[PDB]
Amino acid sequence: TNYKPVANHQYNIEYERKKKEDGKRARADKQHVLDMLFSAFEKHQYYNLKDLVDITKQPVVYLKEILKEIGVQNVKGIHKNTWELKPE
Amino acid sequence: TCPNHPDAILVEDYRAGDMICPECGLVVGDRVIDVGSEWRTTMSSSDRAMMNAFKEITTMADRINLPRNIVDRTNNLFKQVYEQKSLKGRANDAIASACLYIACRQEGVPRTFKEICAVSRISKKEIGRCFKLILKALETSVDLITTGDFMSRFCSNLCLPKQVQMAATHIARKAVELDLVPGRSPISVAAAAIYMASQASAEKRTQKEIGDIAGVADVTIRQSYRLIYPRAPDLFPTDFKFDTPVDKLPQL
Amino acid sequence: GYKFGVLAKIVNYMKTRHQRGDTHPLTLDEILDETQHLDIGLKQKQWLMTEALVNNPKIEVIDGKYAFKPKYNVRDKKALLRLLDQHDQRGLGGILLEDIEEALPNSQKAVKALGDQILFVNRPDKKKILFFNDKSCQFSVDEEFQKLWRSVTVDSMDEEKIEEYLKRQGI
DNA sequence: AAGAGAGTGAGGACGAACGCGCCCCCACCCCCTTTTATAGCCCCCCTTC
DNA sequence: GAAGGGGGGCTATAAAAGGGGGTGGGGGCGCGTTCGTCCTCACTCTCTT
Ligand SMILES: [Zn+2]
Repeated sequence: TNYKPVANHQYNIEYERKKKEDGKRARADKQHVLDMLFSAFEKHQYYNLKDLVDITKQPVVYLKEILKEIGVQNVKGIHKNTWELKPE
Repeated sequence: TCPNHPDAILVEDYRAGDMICPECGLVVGDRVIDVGSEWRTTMSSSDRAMMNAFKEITTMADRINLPRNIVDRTNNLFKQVYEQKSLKGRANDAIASACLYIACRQEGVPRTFKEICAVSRISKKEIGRCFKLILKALETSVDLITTGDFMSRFCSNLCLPKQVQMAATHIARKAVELDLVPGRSPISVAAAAIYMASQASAEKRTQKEIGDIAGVADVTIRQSYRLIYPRAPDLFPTDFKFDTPVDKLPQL
Repeated sequence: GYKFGVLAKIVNYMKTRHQRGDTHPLTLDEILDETQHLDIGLKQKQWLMTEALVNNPKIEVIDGKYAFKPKYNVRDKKALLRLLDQHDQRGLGGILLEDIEEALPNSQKAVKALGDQILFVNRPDKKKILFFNDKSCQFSVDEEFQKLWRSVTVDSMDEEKIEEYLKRQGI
């Protein structure tokens, strides 16, 4: 009864169904994305790119372009170089 | 190369490991033949990726108790496909699982795509996608599976006697020969044939039981069984002992 | 949110306004209406008036109002040549090609028009640095001579040996 | 003819170097969607008893 | 509640579009050990006294 034939594993279809339902992240307008980024900047001084993506919920490439337009990354000697939301 | 005999086939000698003129006796080469060896008497990404893929292949094989020869054949297929690099985009696990499927087919002991999927994290859909790509890349082919290619594994996994397996093999082959199930998958026919033979013997297996081992939904078994049920007396082997008479086989 | 999510839209909205070609200055209150920030805090109005709208290098105070600073940004071919000349004359340094493209729309026409007058230095990240082409003293030789110049290794010799050759040949 | 300081042998704590990772960013590909005929397989839901 | 049937979905097949997301291959630097340099001290001579 072990390794019985199966078209797809239950864990795989459930994950696939969840991704399909959630769908891919869309490209929001720059103004709305900028407003969300600046609003969240008050909560903390610095954000990680991966963590910032979850908050903004925008494509990584699109988010990076917006962040590059204003934001910059500072080299930190404690963990690694991370993005700083302050343009200056 | 006897100086007296240009173009002479020197005879290898194992006494000292030298080649002697076939008709002079002159020893050309003192002890150059190396008799003992001849006659039986910091890892690269490509290498590391192959290493992990080989580990996955062996891990998959042990799950379904495959012999090492199939694993070796699978490893050779992966090297060809991996080095050819037509499937670089595809995940190595999918390539390995498809290679394992091909290796089983090439050795005459096919495992159904569901059987290979059950031992791999890759879905059956993706294995089929990589299966077709591998054949194109390697310019190879696999002989079409038959109903009898699964009778031994299925019947053995169902704890069915040898006579039931023999009858099941005969029924499935005869049904295909009579074209009673045109277009049906061989696995579906094999499961239905097993069900008919099983129901006609002391060891009776339900539709659900055969589906689980065969990987075929009981509905699919029901459809194929319904097609062959009318010709039940003809499909059964002539020298078969019916615990349950053919006329009293389940109807559904 | 508060004190940070309101000032940005003022700058962003102002940048878009200039692209329409409206060089006319705008008041603090006037910009707030179009930025949907009419409810901005009272102490933010003075903070923007006193610090944000004067310290920023893109805000020009005109007749008491505020207007964009296209003069500082390069928007003409002649300005591009002049800016590089000042950098070389004052030794300020080069400018990345990206900083000019944003400031100068269709910068390719100006960059190609000046031709060799601009020295392009490609960074490892493909970023190009522009430097003024000082045409005062120029000198070049064939690649054969340059390759031969490299073939004459000099870092592999000590001071004593290097100076010895002078008296060896009689110079 | 006798004091502090020192040579020598000798033991003990600390900084730069060496690894030795764990995390990250940039190509590359795949996937998403839409249409259509085809047939088998399979799953969810409804219905009969 | 068990079982059969109806309706609906998945799959391959081509082809194009544009772009998000996953993944593999390199690059980057922080933190647990290791050895030589630095520093401290017990037992005898020496310049100054
Ligand atoms: Zn001879």
